[PDB]
Amino acid sequence: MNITVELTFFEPYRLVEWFDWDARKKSHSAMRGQAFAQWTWKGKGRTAGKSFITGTLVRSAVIKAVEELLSLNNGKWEGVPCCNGSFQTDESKGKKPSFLRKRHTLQWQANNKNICDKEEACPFCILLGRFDNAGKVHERNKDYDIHFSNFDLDHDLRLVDIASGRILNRVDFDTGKAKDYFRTWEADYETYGTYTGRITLRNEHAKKLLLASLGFVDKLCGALCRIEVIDHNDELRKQAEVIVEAFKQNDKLEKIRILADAIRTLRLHGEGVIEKDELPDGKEERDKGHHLWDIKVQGTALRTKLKELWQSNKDIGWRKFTEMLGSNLYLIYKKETGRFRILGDTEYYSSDLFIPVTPPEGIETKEWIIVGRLKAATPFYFGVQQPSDSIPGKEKLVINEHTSFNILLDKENRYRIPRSALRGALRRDLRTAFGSGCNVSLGGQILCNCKVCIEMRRITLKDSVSDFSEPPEIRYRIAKNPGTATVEDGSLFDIEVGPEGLTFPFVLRYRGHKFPEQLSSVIRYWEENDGKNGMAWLGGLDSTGKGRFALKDIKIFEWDLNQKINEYIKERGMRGKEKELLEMGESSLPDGLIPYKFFEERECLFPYKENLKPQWSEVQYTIEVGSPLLTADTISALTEPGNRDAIAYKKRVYNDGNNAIEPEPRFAVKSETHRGIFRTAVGRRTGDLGKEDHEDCTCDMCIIFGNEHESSKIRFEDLELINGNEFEKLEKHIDHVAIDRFTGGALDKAKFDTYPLAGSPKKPLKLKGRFWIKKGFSGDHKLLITTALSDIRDGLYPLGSKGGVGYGWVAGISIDDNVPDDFKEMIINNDYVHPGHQSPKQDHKNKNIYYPHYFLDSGSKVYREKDIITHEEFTEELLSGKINCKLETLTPLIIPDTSDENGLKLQGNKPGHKNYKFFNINGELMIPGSELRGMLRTHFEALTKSCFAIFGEDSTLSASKTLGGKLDKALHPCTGLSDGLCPGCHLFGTTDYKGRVKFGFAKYENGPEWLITRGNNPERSLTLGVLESPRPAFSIPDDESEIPGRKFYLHHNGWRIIRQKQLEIRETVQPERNVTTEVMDKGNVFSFDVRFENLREWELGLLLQSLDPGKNIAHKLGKGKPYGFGSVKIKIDSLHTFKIKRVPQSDIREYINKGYQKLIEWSGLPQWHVIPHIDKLYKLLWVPFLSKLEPDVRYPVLNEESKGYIEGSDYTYKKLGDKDNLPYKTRVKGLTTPWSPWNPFQ
Amino acid sequence: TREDIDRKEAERLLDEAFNPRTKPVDRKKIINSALKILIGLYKEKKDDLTSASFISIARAYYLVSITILPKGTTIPEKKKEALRKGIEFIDRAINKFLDSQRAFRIKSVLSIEFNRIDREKCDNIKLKNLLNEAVDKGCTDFDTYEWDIQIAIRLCELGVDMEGHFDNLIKSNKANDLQKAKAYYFIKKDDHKAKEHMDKCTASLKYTPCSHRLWDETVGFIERLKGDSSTLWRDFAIKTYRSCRVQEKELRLRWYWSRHRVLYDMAFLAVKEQAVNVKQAKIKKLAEISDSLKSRFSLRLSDMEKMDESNHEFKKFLDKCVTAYQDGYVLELTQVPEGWVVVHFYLNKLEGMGNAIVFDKCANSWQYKEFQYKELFEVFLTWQANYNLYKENAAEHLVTLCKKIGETMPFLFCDNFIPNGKDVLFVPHDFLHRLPLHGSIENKTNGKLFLENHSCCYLPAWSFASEKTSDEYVLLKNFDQGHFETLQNNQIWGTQSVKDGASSDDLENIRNNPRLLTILCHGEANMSNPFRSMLKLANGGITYLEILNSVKGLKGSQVILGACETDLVPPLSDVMDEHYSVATALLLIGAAGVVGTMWKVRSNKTKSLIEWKLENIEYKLNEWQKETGGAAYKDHPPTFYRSIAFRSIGFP
RNA sequence: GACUUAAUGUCACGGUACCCAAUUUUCUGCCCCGG
Ligand SMILES: [Mg+2]
Ligand SMILES: [Zn+2]
Ligand SMILES: [Zn+2]
Ligand SMILES: [Zn+2]
Ligand SMILES: [Zn+2]
Repeated sequence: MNITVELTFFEPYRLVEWFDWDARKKSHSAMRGQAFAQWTWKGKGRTAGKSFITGTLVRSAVIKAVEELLSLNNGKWEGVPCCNGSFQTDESKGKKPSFLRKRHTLQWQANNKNICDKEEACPFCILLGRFDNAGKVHERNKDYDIHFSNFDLDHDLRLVDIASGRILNRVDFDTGKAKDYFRTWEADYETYGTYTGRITLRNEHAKKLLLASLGFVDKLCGALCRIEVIDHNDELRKQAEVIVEAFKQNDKLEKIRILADAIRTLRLHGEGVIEKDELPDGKEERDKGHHLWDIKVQGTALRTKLKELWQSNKDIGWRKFTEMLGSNLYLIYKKETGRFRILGDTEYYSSDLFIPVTPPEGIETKEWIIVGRLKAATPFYFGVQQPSDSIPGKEKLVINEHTSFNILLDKENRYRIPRSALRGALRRDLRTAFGSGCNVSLGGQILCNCKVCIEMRRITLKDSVSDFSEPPEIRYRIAKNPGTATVEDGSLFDIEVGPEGLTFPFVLRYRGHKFPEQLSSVIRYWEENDGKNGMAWLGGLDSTGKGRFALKDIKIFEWDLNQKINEYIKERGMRGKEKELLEMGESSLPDGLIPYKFFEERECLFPYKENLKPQWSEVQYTIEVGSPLLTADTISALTEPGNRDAIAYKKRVYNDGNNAIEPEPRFAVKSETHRGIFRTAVGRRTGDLGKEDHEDCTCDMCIIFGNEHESSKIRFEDLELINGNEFEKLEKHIDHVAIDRFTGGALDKAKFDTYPLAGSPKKPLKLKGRFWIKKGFSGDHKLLITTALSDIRDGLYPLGSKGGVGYGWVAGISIDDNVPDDFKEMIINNDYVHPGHQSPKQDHKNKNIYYPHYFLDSGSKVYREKDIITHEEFTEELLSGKINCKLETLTPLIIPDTSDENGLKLQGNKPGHKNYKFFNINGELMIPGSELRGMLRTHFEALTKSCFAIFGEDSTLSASKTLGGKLDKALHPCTGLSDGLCPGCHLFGTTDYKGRVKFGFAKYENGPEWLITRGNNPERSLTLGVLESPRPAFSIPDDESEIPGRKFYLHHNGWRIIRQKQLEIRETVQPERNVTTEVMDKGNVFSFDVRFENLREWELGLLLQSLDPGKNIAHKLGKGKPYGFGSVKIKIDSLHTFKIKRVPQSDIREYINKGYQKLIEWSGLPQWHVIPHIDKLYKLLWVPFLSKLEPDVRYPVLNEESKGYIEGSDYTYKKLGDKDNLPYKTRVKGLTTPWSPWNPFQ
Repeated sequence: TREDIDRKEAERLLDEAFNPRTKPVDRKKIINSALKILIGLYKEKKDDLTSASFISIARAYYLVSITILPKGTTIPEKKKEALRKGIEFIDRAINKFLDSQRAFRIKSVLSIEFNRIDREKCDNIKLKNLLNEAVDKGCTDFDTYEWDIQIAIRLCELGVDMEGHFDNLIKSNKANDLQKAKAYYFIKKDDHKAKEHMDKCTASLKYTPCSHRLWDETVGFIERLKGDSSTLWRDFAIKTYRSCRVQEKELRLRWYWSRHRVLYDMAFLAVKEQAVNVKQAKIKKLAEISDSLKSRFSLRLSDMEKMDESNHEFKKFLDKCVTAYQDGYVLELTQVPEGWVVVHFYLNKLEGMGNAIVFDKCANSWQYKEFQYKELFEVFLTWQANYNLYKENAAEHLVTLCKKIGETMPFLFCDNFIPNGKDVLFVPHDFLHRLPLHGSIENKTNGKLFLENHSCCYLPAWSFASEKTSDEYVLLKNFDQGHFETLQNNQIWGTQSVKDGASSDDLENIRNNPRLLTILCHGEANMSNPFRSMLKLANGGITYLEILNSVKGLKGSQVILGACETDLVPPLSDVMDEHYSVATALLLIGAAGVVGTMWKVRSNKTKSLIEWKLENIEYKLNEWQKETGGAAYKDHPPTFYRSIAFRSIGFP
């Protein structure tokens, strides 16, 4: 009679478009999915339809189950013997079956007393339908002694509701790249997992065997099985198009990509970021607001347009709204912007033999089930194609590859380890364990008898899914341009990653006679234990250390299928009850299940020790960053409410103990930054980084780090910060600003703040990271990686951003003990004197009064060299090395730590008064490398007649044209590389070219420390006189005067007057106008390193000359230069040159001489005053009192009724500002003449 | 405009890539740059791109598909993909306006290449219609463009009358000798001039390596000639087989091309159809065709690229073959010792028959018998599937396979084909290498084993027979501890014997040509590269290649392998077994013979072989198997399983 | 019911969306005379 059968799924099952047997051959997707659930289109629209599983597929599964059941019992079921059945049809006798069996048929000894026929037949021959009236051509259901109806989905239904299209893969084992791909529909088993069909059975003799086989069918349609006998998207796309058009009218279409990334990242911040206006607003110095959130879209800011868009789309949810708005923005950006790929990936799908397999009599067949947890040891990635490309039934000449990549989730947004990926990883690791496996052929009429395929035929896995379902973190990656060491345009690409520590249910079922030593080896290789890392590499981006999973909580239970087959069938093998199998104890186990006490240990497994364990070698090491490390997260700075321009990269970590993402994100250097530092480090020493292309490339960089044809043999994991608790303030606010070359003041729009990790030489950041070396590294490539690792230790490659101003400088590395023993075994003064100036030298008793600043009126000739020095290699004829410089303060030095505007804590008693501490990191005093670099660069740009790199061109006068038109064309900042680079921009870099000098932070070494001043509320402090904005109107009084040149400040002890005026600065001047700061003293010594690479012989010499120009020439650094503060002398403690040798004084002097000749070459023991502009420069930087000379240098007062004015001097600006007293031209001439007297004006 | 300047630079790059002097590795980079210019220029212009630029991209995509060599047996989907991309790129030039002449030349030439590698996506009907459309559009200009010769002659194979264009086609000096021969055969239907030009084609084929495009079309022409039932195919297939045999001589390296096997199948079938002393010399020729096929094994391009004196010769050969691919588009058989009989097996795929070419040295007689291997192959696949699962317990499936070898090959037990007392050298072919032909049982009641009458030896090919030592016995063991512990302590083992944990260097260290070398290690097989199948010795093991280059002290040495052949060679998913065992490498490095099991056998029997071999090394292997349970396949199939495994690979 | 199976034969758990890419380059938290 009719048996009603419920067919339920416990993992996503495969769906295929239904085509009749004739029409199915025309489609390769449908011939691929003949074993899947079938989808008919039930309409004219090709959108809604009906899912069903053919009864031929259920019958095929049931007949397979009957074969296995009768093979377990040597050919009988409940005592009635069965013959071998029939599984071969003669073509001449009749038509072949619609499906031809390629697999081995399980056969036994046919112990049936009589040959089966129409009159009498064994239960097997009844279940096969061998001897009923029904044949290959269906007539009616009464002819079927055993009948299988079509199993209809039990739940019109749209295809997109039930199935999601997914691209699957066939990764080549040897290269690690996918040979081809193929698409599939994964139907949702949680909502559409039950299929109902009727199995009619007229012959009662086969009832017990049929019901047992129903209970034995383990898989159907690609999924685990239990057989029981019973539109806002379009509106958001239009609005994203509106936003993209609005950005285009702003010429900010390139910002649409980061806007898409930021809006997608907003799903991690909840809807409150867009309703409570928590998006950053930018600095108050810029009236335009935030560079991204304040872009006008249809006349309203993007931050409020986003609020309106969210209010319109509140129904679909915050995560869906942000996800699909960012996705629409990314897709529109990809459409408008259109690395170049000539051919796409290949979408590839897919001898009549009967192979009787007769298992030995009395062989014990068991089913071992491994239940465990797959823990994400690293952030994981399971690549899924774009949802707009993956719509089932609408799946998508010019190869426009996608740049943003999504992670694979299910409908509930939970991370899933797909059975396909886990199976591919298991096949790869079993092939490693066996040492020999096939490349999976796809249309073989013969089963592959490779040991990997033999065991993989008995292995059944499950689709893992995590209970955790919070949005993935987007990992943005860039490609660095090797030549300019900058970001390649359009090279920004991102993937969505799942958190590390995320845990997945692992189910492995092995159905065989003995548990293989290789599968046990693979399970042990994946397992994590005390002193071992889990080595299950699942998914994509293994090279950037994504998807290294660990097997944990592993329990192996075996079913005894020979004596407990009825208990197996009763429990359905616990095919949806493996999570309960993991939680339950031994006492609660089903009757057939016993714990497997024979799982061998790692040291007992030959495949593990010789094939799997040595396959990847861990090189764990700790990076010591005695520097403020800033690996910026550019998107996070757009989404966090801190109003911060550059913040350190941090990542979300899942905690399995708390079953949540840890509230405090872990700061880390990304594994991609970790990987790319090594890749350039290897590529720069091998010269492979300068190769134009890497296609069919066997270079050392392509062998180690892979390319688009071969996967990398090295896999880099994140460099986690393991010191964060040691810092009372990890994040350190550091303010940087660009100083106008002419005005000597900060550009208002050029101010920016970084937020690095507060690493310092005394208290460095420990960054623990690791990489994995594949087995088979050559000795020379292993030598390259250690050389790259030693290059990082030596400081050749600062981590993160702003390495040129001292960020991310690696103080050292510490190799962990577990690193392989082979790996760890291979790892002065400037005699020159300036003559000074005539006026102060001849002034005994210091009667003349000099202007605090003068301008360097150098010529228009700027040598812009077009042959830009590449960064892609260490040129042999060029010089690379490190300069250990000592910074001595000749006058008190002020480097304000502007992060704390109330560092001295005196705004409570003096509101509005700006008080700063000296710049410090973790309490130790430092000069930021940006301050040292910008003061070398201004000197080097003056010495080499470079362009005005920082210039307020848009600033107007009061007049016909702004300062940009008023400045000479050759003196403008070097823009691009098509025109040449000036020596300053060639050495220190532009925004299109990374500079070849890096300046470290200057750590305080010794000296008298602070300038102690009695009567100041902090004794270390000194209330400064007001620092008013420089006035270009004085330097250019008329419309005919040009820009006088680079403003330098005189070296004088005018701070002594400020210190003596301390009691009256506070009482007289307004507290808001002036500041008080912690003041360093004279004679304080700072040590800083200048790291240069690819420097010319003369450029290192000119840099060494710029650092230490002479006995009586020094630099002005920090706040209060017009007041005499900041006179600092640099002397070279040591100079080192790599390819690491300590450069002797003779070779140093040769460099300086070589730079001296290059300067006279552009002009038309070296003597620097012979060149007129250097003589004027070195007079401006000439230091008296270093000699019975204390020149009095200060600014004239405004009127007679002004403080700090001596009666009868007539020095006031009323006298000096009048064209009647002195002509404008001589005022400019006196402004451009260093050390020219100004009270007795010359 | 700026488009013409960029297209002209792309054209001059394509002309450089079309230059036969261009290296194939440099050609691919050149087409990359030309397509970088052309696609990017197409990105901006979109549909408004001029037709000359769309011809340029189609030309570039035709050259792209030329640089995509088949990495395996199947034709790559990237190659199809590149021709498909060129066809829809040239369709934009067909649909929007000499230019149409140049557009149809590249459209039709792309379609000819697409048709021959993908008959479904571009069938003969569609190709014929568009080939004619090029002809009526002026694409019959054979004097200056070599592509119109391919357009017209492809139409000749399609049955389209080209009598009018025949005279200018022959006059054109750009036409190939094969193309001239195809024109004579298809247009004029005269066989004398088609013979004269094909002979000049095959005479030139002795120098063009088998990767050349001309090899595929020549064999495809004879396939057409065979399918046309013409008499030209018999003489042609033999003549181009001789060119292949000549070209094969230039490590046993052979380039894999799909039509190679059908060439030998056709040449074998041609000589078989021509088979007093003339008839016998034809059967002799059958064994030389069969021996030439088994002399080398084709290596897939992926395995050739995934491969050190041999490194130089491999790079020379791989580069030469890859270059010639893209250039087209821009011991005596009777020297057997007295008293022996050599059975050369050949499995024809063109016909369903296997052929056994026997040579009686006493009678100096060549005779051959055909057998059906399809039913036998299924019985072997049943054994191989059952053995790979149950090993020894599949001894029942070995008996039926051995009973199938005696039933499908009754001539093994016929006295006329193979005499009674004659030692038999088996030179099997394809899956017959995995067949225990010594263990075959004749189709009769109480059928005796083959080895009970004849001492059987085996050879991968006749070309592995050698002419030829010390008295030292060397044991190189890298096996598990449980096995051969007693055999270790044998005193006869010499001082070169590394009796535990032997390494690759230990095998290379042998220098005195020991009388017996006994390597007891595990075997592992590279499923695609015979060269990378290794003996699991210490320090990484030693591969087939490493034996070829690094083992020199085994001249005339008798080798006993503890590794089963099933470990050494991959299982068979097809009738072909072109995988040489590591024993074949031992034969090439001078070893007189290699004894090993054909399948996994318990180490006690392997040890029992060695101890029996330690005394009277000149013992015949079949005499051991008769007295050690080989004759008992009815009583104990497991004991028949263990003794039948042992076979001798070599020849005195 | 039909949509929607074919029956003596479905290895599709026969196929890791894989592979390559350093969020970075540049920028002194500087400072005097006219509304
Ligand atoms: Mg029937
Ligand atoms: Zn039966
Ligand atoms: Zn396989
Ligand atoms: Zn490379
Ligand atoms: Zn410049």
